[PDB]
Amino acid sequence: LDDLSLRTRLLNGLAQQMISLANNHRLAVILTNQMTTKIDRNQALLVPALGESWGHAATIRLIFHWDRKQRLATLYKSPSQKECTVLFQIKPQGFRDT
DNA sequence: CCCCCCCCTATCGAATCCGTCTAAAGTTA
Repeated sequence: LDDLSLRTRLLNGLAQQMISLANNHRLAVILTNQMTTKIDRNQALLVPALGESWGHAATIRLIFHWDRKQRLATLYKSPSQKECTVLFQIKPQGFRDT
């Protein structure tokens, strides 16, 4: 997909349609994104992909990342609660605590 | 003429010596 403007238009239309559908049909919507590397000077940071304008589309945004052998859940953007950090784990039973 | 975005890579390079112990066996008028 070489044309960035076309991708931006498609993503904006998709976000509008998804929020309209979620509000109209009383639905909870979850989307999954991928990280990417942003380089400034000589250090690199992991940021969500798909540009910057995509950040306004999601009502709530969460970020998972590694710290030693621990998994952390961070509430990045939300209009109802405050930023927090949560430790979670993956077990044979599934998504769990600790 | 109009309005918005992308991405990690790759190993290197040796130094520095110390600290002594344990005696035994008589001979030939």
